[PDB]
Amino acid sequence: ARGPKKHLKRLAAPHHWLLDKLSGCYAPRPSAGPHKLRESLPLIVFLRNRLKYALNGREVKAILMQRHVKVDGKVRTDTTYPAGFMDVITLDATNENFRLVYDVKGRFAVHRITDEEASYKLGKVKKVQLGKKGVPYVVTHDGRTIRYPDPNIKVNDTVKIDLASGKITDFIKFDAGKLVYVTGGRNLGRIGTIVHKERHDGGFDLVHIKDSLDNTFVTRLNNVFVIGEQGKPYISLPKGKGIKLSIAEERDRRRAQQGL
Amino acid sequence: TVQSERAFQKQPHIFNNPKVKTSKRTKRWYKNAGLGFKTPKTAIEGSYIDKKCPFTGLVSIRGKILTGTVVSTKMHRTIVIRRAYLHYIPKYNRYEKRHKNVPVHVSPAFRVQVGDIVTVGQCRPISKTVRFNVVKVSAA
Amino acid sequence: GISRDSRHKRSATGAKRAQFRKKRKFELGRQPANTKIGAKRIHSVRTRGGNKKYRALRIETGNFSWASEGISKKTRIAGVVYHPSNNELVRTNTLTKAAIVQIDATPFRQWFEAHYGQTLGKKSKNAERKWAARAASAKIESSVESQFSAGRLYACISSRPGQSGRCDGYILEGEELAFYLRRLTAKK
RNA sequence: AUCUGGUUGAUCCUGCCAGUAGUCAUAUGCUUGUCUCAAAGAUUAAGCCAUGCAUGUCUAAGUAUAAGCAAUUUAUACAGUGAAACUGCGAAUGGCUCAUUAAAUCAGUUAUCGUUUAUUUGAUAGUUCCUUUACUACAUGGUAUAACUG
RNA sequence: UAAUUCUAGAGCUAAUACAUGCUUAAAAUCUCGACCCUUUGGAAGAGAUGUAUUUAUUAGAUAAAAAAUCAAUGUCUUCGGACUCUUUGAUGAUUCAUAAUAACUUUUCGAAUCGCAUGGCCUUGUGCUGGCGAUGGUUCAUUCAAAUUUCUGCCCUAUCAACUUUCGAUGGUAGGAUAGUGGCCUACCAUGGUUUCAACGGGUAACGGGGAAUAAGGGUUCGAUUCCGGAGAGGGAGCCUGAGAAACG
RNA sequence: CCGGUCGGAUUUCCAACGGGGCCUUUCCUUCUGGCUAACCUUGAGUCCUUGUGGCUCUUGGCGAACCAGGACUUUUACUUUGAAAAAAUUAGAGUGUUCAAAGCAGGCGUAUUGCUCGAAUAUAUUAGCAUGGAAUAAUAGAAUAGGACGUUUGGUUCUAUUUUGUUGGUUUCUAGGACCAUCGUAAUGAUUAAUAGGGACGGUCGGGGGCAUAACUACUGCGAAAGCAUUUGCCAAGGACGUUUUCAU
RNA sequence: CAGGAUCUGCUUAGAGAAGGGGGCAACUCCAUCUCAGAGCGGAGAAUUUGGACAAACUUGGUCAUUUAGAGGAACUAAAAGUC
Repeated sequence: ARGPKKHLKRLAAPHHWLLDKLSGCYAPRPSAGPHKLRESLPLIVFLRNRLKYALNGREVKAILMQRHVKVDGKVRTDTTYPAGFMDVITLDATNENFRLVYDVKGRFAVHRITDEEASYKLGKVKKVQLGKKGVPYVVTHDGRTIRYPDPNIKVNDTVKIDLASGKITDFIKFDAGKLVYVTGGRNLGRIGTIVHKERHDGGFDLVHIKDSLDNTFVTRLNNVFVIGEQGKPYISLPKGKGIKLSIAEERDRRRAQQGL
Repeated sequence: TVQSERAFQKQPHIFNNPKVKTSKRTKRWYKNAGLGFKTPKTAIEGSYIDKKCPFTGLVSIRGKILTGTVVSTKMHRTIVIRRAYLHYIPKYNRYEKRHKNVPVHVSPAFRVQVGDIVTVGQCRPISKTVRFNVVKVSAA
Repeated sequence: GISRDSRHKRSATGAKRAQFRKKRKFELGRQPANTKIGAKRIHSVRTRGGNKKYRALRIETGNFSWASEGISKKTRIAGVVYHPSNNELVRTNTLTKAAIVQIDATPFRQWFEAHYGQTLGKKSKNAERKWAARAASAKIESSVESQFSAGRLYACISSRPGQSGRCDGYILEGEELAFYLRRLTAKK
């Protein structure tokens, strides 16, 4: 090519959006924004393929232009604005508040939360540096920079952000035995706790995570998102709570539950 | 000997004040390479100047790590390494031998004759055909 | 134009390569600017991105630097004596990096008397109050003051003039000067 | 996970030539009533091309004295709508073909401590009349051209 | 003017077009130094300090204890001066981030723009303050990208056995050029680099992969063609505008 | 076996099949720090028959889990398990498109402003990355000992972390790097000798070959092959046998 | 590397020198008839010096083809006379 690309074809669209392969020829292509391309979800896949409120594209623009939909206490009208992990989607004419978080089979789940949990947001720590005129800042996974932190924060920790003023309340370190979400790969959406973490110099470091039913697995370091101390998260988890169920176990658990 | 080239030779931005006097020879500068590698004795207290050395020059080491035997030392500050493997052919269920030569760079801290076996690490492009330089050595 | 591809050379084997695409704009060269001495002529070229470079077509002054004292003043330049790449730039007096020129020594000498009060070669009470302070740091190397009778120092250029536009540098000192002066008066 | 016809008067072999099924594999011959789904100028000539179309764009929010319209009216700077033109942005995406190209492309895999980046998202700017308020505007400096008339 | 999205002369008036150009807290610290009359002095006054550009030089600590010492001093003065005194980020790794000192520059940026609302305070002057948001702006991060690069992997052919190096082929040193590394190019020097584990040359009615037909198992033959990657716009070469093209509506 | 019963417990034992653990002359090779539980040290708190009982409080020895600096240590091939190999297509789970090829839908109530399940799973298929094992097949180590262990002793160096508040100007130790002789203990250190191969050694055999001077010829002789016939002597070569020689292709 | 058709803001003489006050009479006063002077500036077309990048052209020398005829020598038919 010569410049940037601007169309996304239909079969090349990311799989966990679940667009059906016969309705059109192209998919929505997500704008450049806070979250990466194949790790996010536009506002048109939310408002017509999950909540079933709108039936077209022409209906979604009619919703967005009435200035209903906010993200993180700020109004958006970009019809493919890229909402990603841990974002808060506050409609107003229904008094519903949502939070983007992962399913267990690997999907973005519809999650309703309260009116008080929708005042804050976690975020991990991607780098910490010394800026111009000697002040330091910190970069989160969604790209917020925040100057003047505590000195005890290091990288791969987790901050808590107040969405009103854009500030920090407290923070969680990163060591053995913590509650951890997994945000990328194969064991995607499972919740467990840290056994220990071995390190390879000049390579990709591996953590070992134990479930609650005590079965273990291994992922790279960067697909690991700290949530809280053991038995106590800071957010409202979905049903199943990140427990991997074998396919044998979930036929008959659907069978015996089938009593309607 | 160390001044044979037609322009003056120095680790740049390393200043000697003649007004002061201190019984050191010259303020040499030297770094630690990383990855559990050990800077040799003859680099910290040696007297050569080389632009492209891992312990003295301005190159980094990152990327791969290889290993192989040295088969030609006929250039000035480069050698050639031979590497040997096998290759599997599925229909016949068997292996066949192959090889590839790589050229690397040799700092004058090391003394490498033919027949030895070195380990080498990767740096940014040094010449037309060079992307590695030696970081350890073990004899024959 | 001048392109910087490696697709026109031969392999490490000697095998002659093949014509693969047409010539791409993002591998280009421009023309070498030779930098004469004279009145100020500086032209601006436009680069990748919206940036800017200043080509110097001829200039005459600079901004040179005394290391051991730590003072950098603005002077004039006179002519090049030595260039280690080819000696067809000394016979034309271009201006590259690593070129060895001569400057006029006047504002360094005029600074030196103001800082110390001592001559080179051969009255308020504030002044000798602090001239007495800078007493031990008075003397310098012999072989560098020994050209203050002529006002022609020896200095090398450390800025690329074809890129940055300017032409600055630093004074030769005795360790480096011992090398070049043995090179200067023997290779001719 | 299968085989049958053909060498000699008669028999056992080596051995090949017919046969037998499949093809999202192209043409061609004779026929042809129904529902659903649908490839289609690639091969030969990356040969040549009549006519029409396929790239333009405005919000309460950069510039309106249209000799525009609406007139309708609180409005003597202007205020409703709104051609033409300057300025801003885009035209580098998309669509089509397979001629070149045999360590090249390309695949799975690394590196940038070796570099440029419109846009988007988040931070970020008391110091700049000669001055620390002395002549010389900050209740705000200067020309030039477009559409239009002739 | 036979003519084409061809255009000449004369006359008007605008801008987020083009060209200029003011405003503002206090603090500290440096250099210069009127004087002063003195010991061991202290001083009026003056100027300098945003950010960006280019060069030079310093800070960017850290493995375990105690004296003798040369003086100086913070201090109770014990007028002996014994002492009753230190901070420092990140990486496997840096000349890293970031800070200071001297300067330097055909001196970069630091809102002479637009819609809505219309209020609070008064000595009532069109006095003073004051809401929501559009567009622009320098640098660091970020997102969509881009440019190069590491390891292993291709069909037939010896009726192709030696190939490359003037005219860069393989390496060293210094410059030029570029967004940037690099023989990418130019100077001086060295004599290297590939090969029977098939180099180099010849054929291809050869764009590469995901994949397709047949199938006991192993395999044989295809892939111009709905997805991702490259190349091209009658054949070669050259450049303009732009963040981005060696672009062909 | 046991059922014991208003198929699931198993009081409870047996056969195998795989897994730990210690001990046997015998596996991580260690070091410094924290550091956490744990044995213990001066010794009681704690509360249970009263305790240096442990639990745990205090000083103090430690192994003991975790971080961090290490500290050194032959190298592969193969195999086991993991992360990471886009979707579409292929094998395939669920699901009355009226069946089917397809599709990813759909199902239930009052149908009266409703709740509700889905959109799985497998397919290393070379090269790279993380990890378990030590069979098979390679590779290195002490023979002129410059061999290994020593808290045998003489050395030569190089760093100053510390304290003589502090600062700079000196050197005294001290730790802390390497290298330098000789003095001590370990059982000091060399795989067999292939009905593999070579080399000697002793008595023989043959129309074998070179220089000089038929019959015996099949029943069988010799030579790598083509081939090789009168006696005598020289020059070297060779098989087999014999052997308690030698080298380790 | 040069070149300067043409626009141009300027300083400043200065006589032309116009109308009010002052020998009121030109004139002289900032109370404006008609212009010759220069002083430093800026923007800039046609044309031209040396380069690198290079499409093409001419010329022979070599090959491959084609094509025109040209000269060839043979074998065979819902071909065939014979020694």
